[PDB]
Amino acid sequence: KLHKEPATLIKAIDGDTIKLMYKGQPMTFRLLLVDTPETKHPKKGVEKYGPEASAFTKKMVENAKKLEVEFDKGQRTDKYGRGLAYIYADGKMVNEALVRQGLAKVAYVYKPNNTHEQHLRKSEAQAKKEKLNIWS
Repeated sequence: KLHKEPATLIKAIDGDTIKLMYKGQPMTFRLLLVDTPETKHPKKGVEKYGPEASAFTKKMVENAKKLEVEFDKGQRTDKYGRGLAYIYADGKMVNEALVRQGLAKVAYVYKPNNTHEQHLRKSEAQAKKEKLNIWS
């Protein structure tokens, strides 16, 4: 069973990356199971819907009363030292919110970190059907 722990925002970096204070330390978190268009791409730098995905994540986390992080059942850090988590703003999953608005695709999934994969894919299927943003 997954559980939520509190965290405090330090800074939103991108649509899918955030700096948070977690168990008293600054740490970078990457949102599990989602890919957002980048504003900080090695190669291309700024891609389409990049600034929109980024502003949507930032507003959601900046205006929340409570942020929580939920680790999955697999590895909790990627090879860059970023935490791999589902982030919740006032009880609403930010990973899902993005996918539901057509501002993120469901990523390539690495078992065992795939607990919310079906739920995310259902939201993605709805944003495609509605032709939102990325899907327009």
